[PDB]
Amino acid sequence: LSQVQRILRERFCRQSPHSNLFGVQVQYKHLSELLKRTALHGESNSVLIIGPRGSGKTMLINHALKELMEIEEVSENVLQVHLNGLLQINDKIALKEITRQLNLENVVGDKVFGSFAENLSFLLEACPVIFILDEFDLFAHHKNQTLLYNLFDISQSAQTPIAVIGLTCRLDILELLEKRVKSRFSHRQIHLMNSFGFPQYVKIFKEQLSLPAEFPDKVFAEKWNENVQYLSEDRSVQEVLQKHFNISKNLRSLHMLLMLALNRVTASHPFMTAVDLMEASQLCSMDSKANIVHGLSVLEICLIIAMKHLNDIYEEEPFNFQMVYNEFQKFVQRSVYNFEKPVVMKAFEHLQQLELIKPMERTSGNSQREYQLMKLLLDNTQIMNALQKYPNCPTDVRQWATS
Amino acid sequence: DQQTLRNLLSKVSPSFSAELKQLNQQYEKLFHKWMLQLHLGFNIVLYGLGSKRDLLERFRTTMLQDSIHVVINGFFPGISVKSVLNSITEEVLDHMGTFRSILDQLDWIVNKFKEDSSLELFLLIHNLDSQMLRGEKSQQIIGQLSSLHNIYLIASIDHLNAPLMWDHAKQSLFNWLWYETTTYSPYTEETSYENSLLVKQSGSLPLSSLTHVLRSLTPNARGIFRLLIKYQLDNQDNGLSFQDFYQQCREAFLVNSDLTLRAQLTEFRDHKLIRTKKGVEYLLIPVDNGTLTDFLE
Amino acid sequence: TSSMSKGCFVFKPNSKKPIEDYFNDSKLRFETYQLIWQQMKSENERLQEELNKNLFDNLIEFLQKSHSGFQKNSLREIPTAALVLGVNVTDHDLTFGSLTEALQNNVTPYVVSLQAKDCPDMKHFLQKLISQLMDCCTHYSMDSLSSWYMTVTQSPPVVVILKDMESFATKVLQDFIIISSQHLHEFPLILIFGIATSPIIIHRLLPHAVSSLLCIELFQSLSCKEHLTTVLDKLLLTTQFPFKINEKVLQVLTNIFLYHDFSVQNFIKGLQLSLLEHFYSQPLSVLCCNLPEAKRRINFLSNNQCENIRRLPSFRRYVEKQASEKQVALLTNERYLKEETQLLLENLHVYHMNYFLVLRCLHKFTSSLPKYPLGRQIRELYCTCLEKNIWDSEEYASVLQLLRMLAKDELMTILEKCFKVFKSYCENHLGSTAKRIEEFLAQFKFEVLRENVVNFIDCLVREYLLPPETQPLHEVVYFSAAHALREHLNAAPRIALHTALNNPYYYLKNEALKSGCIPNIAPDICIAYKLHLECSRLINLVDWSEAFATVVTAMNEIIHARFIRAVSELELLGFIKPTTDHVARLT
Amino acid sequence: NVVLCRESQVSILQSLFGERHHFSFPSIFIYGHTASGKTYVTQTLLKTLELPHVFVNCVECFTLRLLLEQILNKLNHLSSTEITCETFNDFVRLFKQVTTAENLKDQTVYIVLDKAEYLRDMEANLLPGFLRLQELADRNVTVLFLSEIVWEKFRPNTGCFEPFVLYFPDYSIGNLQKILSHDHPPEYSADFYAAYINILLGVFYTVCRDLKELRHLAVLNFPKYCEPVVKGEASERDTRKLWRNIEPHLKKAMQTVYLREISSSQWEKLQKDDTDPGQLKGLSAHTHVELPYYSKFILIAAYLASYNPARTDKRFFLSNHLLGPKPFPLDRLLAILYSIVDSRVAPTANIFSQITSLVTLQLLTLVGHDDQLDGPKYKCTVSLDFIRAIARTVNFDIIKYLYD
Ligand SMILES: Nc1ncnc2c1ncn2[C@@H]1O[C@H](COP(=O)(O)OP(=O)(O)OP(=O)(O)O)[C@@H](O)[C@H]1O
Ligand SMILES: Nc1ncnc2c1ncn2[C@@H]1O[C@H](COP(=O)(O)OP(=O)(O)OP(=O)(O)O)[C@@H](O)[C@H]1O
Ligand SMILES: [Mg+2]
Ligand SMILES: [Mg+2]
Repeated sequence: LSQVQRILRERFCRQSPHSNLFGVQVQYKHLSELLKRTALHGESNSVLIIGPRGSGKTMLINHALKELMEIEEVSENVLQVHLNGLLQINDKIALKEITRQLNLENVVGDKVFGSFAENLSFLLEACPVIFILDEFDLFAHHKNQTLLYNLFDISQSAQTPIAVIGLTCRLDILELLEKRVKSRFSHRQIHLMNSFGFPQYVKIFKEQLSLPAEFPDKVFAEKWNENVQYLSEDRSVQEVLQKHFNISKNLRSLHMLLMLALNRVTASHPFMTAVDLMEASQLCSMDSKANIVHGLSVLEICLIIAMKHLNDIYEEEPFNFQMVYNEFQKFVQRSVYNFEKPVVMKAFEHLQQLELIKPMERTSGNSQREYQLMKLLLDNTQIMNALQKYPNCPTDVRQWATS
Repeated sequence: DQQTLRNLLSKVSPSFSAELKQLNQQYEKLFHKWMLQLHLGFNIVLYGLGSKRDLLERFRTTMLQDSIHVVINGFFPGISVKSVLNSITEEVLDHMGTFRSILDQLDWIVNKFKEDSSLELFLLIHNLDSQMLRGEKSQQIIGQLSSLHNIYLIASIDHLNAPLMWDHAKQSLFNWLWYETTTYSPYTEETSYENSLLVKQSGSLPLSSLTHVLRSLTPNARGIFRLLIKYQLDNQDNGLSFQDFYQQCREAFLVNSDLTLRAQLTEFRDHKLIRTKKGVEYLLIPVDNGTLTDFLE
Repeated sequence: TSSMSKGCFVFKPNSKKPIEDYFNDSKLRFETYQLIWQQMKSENERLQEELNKNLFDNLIEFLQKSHSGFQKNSLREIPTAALVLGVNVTDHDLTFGSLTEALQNNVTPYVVSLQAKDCPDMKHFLQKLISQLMDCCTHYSMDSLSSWYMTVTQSPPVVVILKDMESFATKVLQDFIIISSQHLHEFPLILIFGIATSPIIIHRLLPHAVSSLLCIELFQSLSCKEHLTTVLDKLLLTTQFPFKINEKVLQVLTNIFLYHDFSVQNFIKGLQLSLLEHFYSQPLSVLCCNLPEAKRRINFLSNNQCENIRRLPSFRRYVEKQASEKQVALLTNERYLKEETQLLLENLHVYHMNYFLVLRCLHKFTSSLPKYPLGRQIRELYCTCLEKNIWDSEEYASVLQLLRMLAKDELMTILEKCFKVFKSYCENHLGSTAKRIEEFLAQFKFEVLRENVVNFIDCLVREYLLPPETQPLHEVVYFSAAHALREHLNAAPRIALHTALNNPYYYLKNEALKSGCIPNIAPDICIAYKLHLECSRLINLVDWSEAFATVVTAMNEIIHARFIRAVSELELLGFIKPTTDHVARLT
Repeated sequence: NVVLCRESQVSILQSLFGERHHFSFPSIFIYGHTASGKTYVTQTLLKTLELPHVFVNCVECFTLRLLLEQILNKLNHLSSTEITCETFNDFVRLFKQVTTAENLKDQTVYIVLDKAEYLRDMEANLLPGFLRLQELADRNVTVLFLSEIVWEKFRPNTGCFEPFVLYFPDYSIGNLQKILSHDHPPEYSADFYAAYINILLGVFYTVCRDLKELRHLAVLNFPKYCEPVVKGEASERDTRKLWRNIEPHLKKAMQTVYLREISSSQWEKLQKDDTDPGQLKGLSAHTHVELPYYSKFILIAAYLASYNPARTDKRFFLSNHLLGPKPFPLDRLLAILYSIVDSRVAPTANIFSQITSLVTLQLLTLVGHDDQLDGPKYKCTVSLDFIRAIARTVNFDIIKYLYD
């Protein structure tokens, strides 16, 4: 009925736990081994889960921590400290957050501490502790990298079992760390490159749309799963998936496409079709700057054609309003499109407002609003395509632009 | 040559020795007329050829005996209007606290001294147009202090194009009376033989000059300058524009808006930390890359 | 004790405990100065109030109509007046002060004014604005402005006056307009711009997408030259104020005004400095006040003051007249001298009043004549006739010959103006001309009627427009120190360096110059400047050092070290710059 | 409140919102042009559906503290005082503390952020923090962004959680005529006002496609359009005579009231008295500035210096206007000033105060950001006819001396 909407909206909108991994089994076996070694035995480990954006890092660490925390022995003892690099941008905020996460707001009686090191040592003093330093590459931008130095230094066998799990998107995170924290770092890394060929991607597509086995009505479920099996083995759906595979390869963009297909199944239309996936692919793949030049009026289109004619002579030397207006006045002489300078200036400001033209000076004051050196931000082929899709371009303007 | 040798080798005897003494004895007559016109609202600027330091130091010992006065030496390289306003706040009014901005410290020092008009103060600026006290901001601060009824200012200018500093609003604020005093005393105190091609600098570019001017800077400004150092060290294998640098500060969590970065850059321009080699603009540091890598300890 | 690694020192008197002393009959000469100067200041600000009322009426009408539009509505386009003040920045503030009063009488209690220097960003702008609104009746936001307005009127518009329009940052101004346009139903805002040059600054400072949110109507302020003409008709060309200005000092002040900067306030500064220098010197200026009380002060004098009277040049030329009997009586007897000075001071006062009343009628004649060969303003006519005999010149002959061709139709209105100016001030000692103008006016062949009134005005201008130097005791109320005044007001520092290096003989007078000046010239700087002069934008330190040493000696260690001092000193004064050296700025 | 020509966008948005207890996209990025109903359709749709929402304008919130406190306080008025947070970490905790109320705990709480492009110039952590807020707080929250800028410019350098970008396409000519002709004045026919909008869009569409500006010009010129019908000159039926009247008046209105040289109120007050054209000068054509004598000569010397090449100085006194002004040092200004004026000039302090006073106004501009006091560099920033008028006033011929 509408339970399909609830379940698949929890699958795609937010990242809810779903049953099966996709080609990252070795990385999960490694990381589960590290965390079980830290949780049961007295070992301290540092890892860095390096991967592209939207390639399974947060999912894998949450799944590993859940599967570990199912054990009754670990659950009564272990403490989890979640830190996010976006939220905590100072040493004060980070240390206050660690204190609040460990629920030690009554062990400390607001006693000032000499250093961050002594404060962190006293908090760890007063039971293994697991850290998860999400957005790790933002923690590197601290003025003096005290948080990483102290965490890594304590993880060098200070008789407190601590696992520091960094999650970063940058593929050169190791070259940002300063010499100290790099030297304290235990050189163990887990890559998560989203490497799978196209048939595996099609198998992922046909499995995500499938419902779980548990559903209060099963006869609708088996029909829907048979429908998904039909959609997977169809040419036009495979053309859409081959077009989306060549760009992203990550499951988040596929989730967005699947949601836009899913959204338009009504009570009148209870089954998916290939037309839904084609129009969802059309919604995902729109070009932005072509839409912007689609919006523009005729007078601003004539200005853009004059800027293109200036770039095809001066070869990317910058321009001002006077040269553009001079070229446009060369066009309008040899009557319908004759306008005075303030109307053309009112048109020229609106291009700067849309960011199609940017000034190359970054002025502190003002430079007369004409005689200001500027740059177009479109290629020539973008302009030609955009004029091709323009609704009703007047014939003389098109003949001027083409020649 | 050496700076120590030149300071020891000044055993010269000027040719006109009595006529210069007669000249400097004529300007001691005018002091009473200068004391009248300060009390009526005017302010006095002294321009000439010699060094007016001795004349103003004769003025202070002759006239300003029973009055509070602040003696400001413009020639000392480590000075700004922040130092002067801190001096008046801590050592005259005795607030001895902390203010968020220098503009608000100006408003506090202006709403006191207006409440009690019995309190009086003199300023004696030995050189008003030295490199630190130039600029629209510093002259605006000094002009707003000078235009009150309880603060009197007397100054001396040396540079050739000095009246280019003040416009019609600043000339309204200061209200000058221009008095010419052309002594011939040498600038033995004013000039220091540094950045001079002929004499050795006792180290042309020591890192101590960088370290001392970075001790006055706020720590976040030290970070905004430290990032520029790190970007400088990797183009030694063959200029940074404002846009790229503003981006690099923005993801380093050091500036909010570009105006804060620009105002911070003016401080480095005054301290000579940065020189903008405009091509489209670019930013560069004059201190050499080897010495710059020798700064990171 | 004044030189240390500390930047600046604070010297107080520790455990320690007037103006007339610096002036040092200095006391009574100082009281007269304070009296006259506060009267001139009060009359200037009263004139400032009365001058600009005509535009304040239109501005108050525009604000009442605009807030009536808000009373219709509660879409709205932020009512704005682009008030075009002049380039004379120095005297804008008084105008805004007057305007801040005028609106506050009629339109609204809530008027605030913002200087551009106090608001670099949008936080400081709102902090200053909310502080001034809370003042007249902790992290402030725009919603706080609307909450304050809703609480305090538990009706009138809130008006802000942007003082100097050029020097706001662009971003603060656009953000304020965009934010304020959304909340016009809660916060009724009226903007007034202090435009200084031209309305086009709005287009330079606001794009078309923000200025379309404003409805702007232009206004004016009165031009500078009529404000100067009004303060000179009242503060100088009158007899209510005793102190007067010599013609050459007037030329100095109206050449600082007309060439360098339009500013009435600078002209008033010049009059204050003239008054102070006239009262500081001339101890006989004790007799410069309201003529009645001056005669009281004449009796209570000393012998030395009578000696100063006797030594005065104009009184010396007066006692040269009738040398036989009254001369020895005045030189021997102090009492006869005292009474004679009373008589001469009375004659000076009546000379002044007759002179100004004749001068206004001569101006009423020249006003009609469009050629204006003697000047269109009253002040330049006063300046051109004050030093030179007006009748003796060819200039008056030219204006007379152009005057004869005038017909009766304009000329009856001219005698109407002359009768008006005679009627405006009573108690004149000019009764005969006052009743002759009346008979010439209102007559019921025209040419013989016109020739007599022209010869009549010639008789008046010859009789009473004599220059003030041809009067006894003019020196007591006249100030002629134009050169020292000019060097105080406009001093050129870079012409007093060029005559202290090239010509050191002017200050050191010990035969140190012949025209090559001399080898034993003023210490170490003039040789460096003279040898520096010869290049073409190219100086080598080694060659310049050799050229210096080949003339100073006519050991080498002290010669070269003195050259180090000379090069560093000309670098301090800014003549040369580091870069062998190869720069000469003064080229 | 009616929504016309926007059926498809409303259908997509209403379907994406779903039922109340269901989840939705973490963030949506609506973009488009200047008047495409970005604010109108979103506010109307959210208000009619009766969903809880918080409408926040970013141009008002110029500080982190103001934006975060404004969102928190508008959420706290919807629960069933004056909570203050100064950091974004405090905002996440207080948002998890506020939304636990029973009104908001099941539904989808919407936070609309109008004018999102100013959010680009605030703190760096703010925009990826809002794009991921449903993950950070775990509280069923959706954050719309309404902007004019494409999403390409918004991307941070590392990357962020991608929002579903939605495009609001512009009104065409038929859509514009359907929007404008809806709220016809009731005294006249609907067809009459439709024909009026047709003759308006015939002459104003090539210049302007903005709905607000065209609507304001359809409000101003309408009483002049129905002037022949009230004086019995032509009936309501005959559109051709009415169009023949209204075409020259609209062509006059394009030059003056459209550019706001003539204000709207003054345009109405002229048009009621049949005196609109050429009677008011406007904000332009007031290029007359009353200057002192040496300010006039300094200003024309700076202009004549800044638009000549330095090679020709001996040829005149003793690459075009297209490129613009070229900066010059102080020394060349003083040399041309002494050569150009017949009277002998001393270099008094007031002349240097004048040179920096024109810089204090916007008649010159100092380009040198080096040591300003030793050799400043200046640049002239006034147009050609302003200098030609000044040179007319002091009777100097500026045209002969210019190189071009
Ligand atoms: N290798 C994989 N196996 C199974 N699911 C995956 C895999 N990669 C991505 N996904 C799915 O794609 C979505 C990616 O979201 P996820 O929370 O993993 O992003 P992330 O990369 O961990 O976080 P961020 O992008 O902020 O660094 C999740 O729903 C996850 O289930
Ligand atoms: N589809 C429509 N139907 C009816 N009226 C509309 C429509 N679109 C816009 N309008 C009218 O246009 C006016 C302005 O629209 P709106 O301000 O929402 O545009 P916008 O694109 O949000 O502007 P901005 O981009 O400046 O926020 C509204 O008052 C509304 O009445
Ligand atoms: Mg993640
Ligand atoms: Mg918007």
